[PDB]
Amino acid sequence: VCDSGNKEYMGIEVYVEATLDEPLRQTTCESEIHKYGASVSNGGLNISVDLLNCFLNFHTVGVYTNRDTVYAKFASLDPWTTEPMNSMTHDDLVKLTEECIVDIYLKCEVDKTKDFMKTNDNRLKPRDFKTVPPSNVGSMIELQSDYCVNDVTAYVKIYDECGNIKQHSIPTLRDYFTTKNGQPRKILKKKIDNC
Repeated sequence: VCDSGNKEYMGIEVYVEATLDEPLRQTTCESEIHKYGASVSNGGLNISVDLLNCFLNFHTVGVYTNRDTVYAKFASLDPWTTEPMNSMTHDDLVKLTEECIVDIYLKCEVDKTKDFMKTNDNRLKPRDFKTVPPSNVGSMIELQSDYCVNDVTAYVKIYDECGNIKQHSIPTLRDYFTTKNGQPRKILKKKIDNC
């Protein structure tokens, strides 16, 4: 399956962390996946991600809320057993590395008629996060925020699914965006479930 070499098999993880201007209120949770994109509605925020000239599909959408912050993860899963499969031709991979845009849009949908949520979880500690390497490429993330968001952070990693079979894998593409100033490059490590 891995060279082969007719096609490349890539995976993607997009992480979004958004802190609102007040504690989160009680909401329902909806998520959807469509062609080259996905979105999640939870905690007063709709987070949408669409991939432009990346030729990759998401397979799962996870979301976690803690106090004033929504954490989302959009990711691919096993590339050979999951549909739709994330294989691309070599020209598509060239197009990706030259033109891929991870377009992220936050839209506030806070309903102040609902009570604040009571978080049963501990405050998050440096132990709940992992550091990530710095941005690899040229501003892959294009992120639009909204008025209820005090800070937002996004991270994308696009990687070779054959990286543990091949001796020389396609180099991972990564980008990191934040409105935070003076904070480490960190992402929630706690794995988070679907709605």
